[PDB]
Parts: sequence; C-alpha cells; structure tokens
Amino acid sequence: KVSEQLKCCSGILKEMFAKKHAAYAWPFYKPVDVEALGLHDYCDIIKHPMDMSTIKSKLEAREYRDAQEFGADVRLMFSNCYKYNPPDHEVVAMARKLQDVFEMRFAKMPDE
Ligand SMILES: COc1cc2c(cc1-c1c(C)noc1C)[nH]c1nc(C)nc(Nc3nn(C)c4ccccc34)c12
Repeated sequence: KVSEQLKCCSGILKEMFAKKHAAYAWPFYKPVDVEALGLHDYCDIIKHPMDMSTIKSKLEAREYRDAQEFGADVRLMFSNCYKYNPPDHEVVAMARKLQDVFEMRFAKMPDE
C-alpha cells in the first residue's frame, strides 16, 4: 500500500512539473524569492514556506512516510499562496488551476 501510494505521489508531482501545466504551475516550481520579488512582508505572513522543488527533494529523500504527509505539503504550498495574495490576484487563479490538477488526481490514490 505505502510503496504504491508514494509512486502515485511521485507521478502527481511529475505531472505538476509537466510542460502541459507550465503556464499556471511555474510560480510554484521553486521557493518564493522574497528578495527578488520585493516581498518584504512575506516571512511575516508565511511561517512555513513550501514549493514543488522542496516537495521533490523530500520525496527523493524518502521523507514522506505516506501520501497524507505529501498531500499536506502540497496543500500548504497552495494555502500560503491564498493567505499572502489578494483573492483576485492572477497568481491565486493559477494556484486554483494547479490545485484542481492535483486534487482530481490525488483523489485517485490507491486505498489498499
Ligand atoms: C505574485 O506571486 C508570485 C509571483 C512569482 C512567484 C511566486 C509568487 C507567489 C506568491 C507571493 N505566493 O504564491 C506564489 C506562488 N515566483 C516568481 N518567479 C518569477 C521569476 N517572477 C514572478 N513574478 C510575478 N509577478 N506577479 C505580479 C505575478 C503574477 C503571477 C505569476 C507571477 C508573477 C514570480
């Protein structure tokens, strides 16, 4: 069950990095560069930053013991975006599209 779940998590993350989703996934590929973007309040608002490259590194290091932990990091990444940005910001629309890609496939997780 666990090995199958982690292959599903790796598949989902590989799809989230695929060129077909790149037009809305790209802001989530790497840690938010607070200095480059001039987001001087980011670290005051977001206590636990998360991004797709960090999630990839954790899967490669076998840090996630099951799908629930992996899913919690993916949702943390989207939640930080929803917390920091105004609700009508273009990046929030991109986050909702990438989260729909993730949730529809994560719902198909092997359950035995
Ligand atoms: C404005 O939220 C971001 C911009 C970026 C970003 C990350 C974020 C971000 C925040 C904050 N909260 O969640 C995420 C995700 N990474 C970027 N890398 C580069 C090279 N340029 C960017 N520029 C963008 N500036 N604006 C206003 C955007 C709107 C739409 C798309 C990207 C830009 C971003």
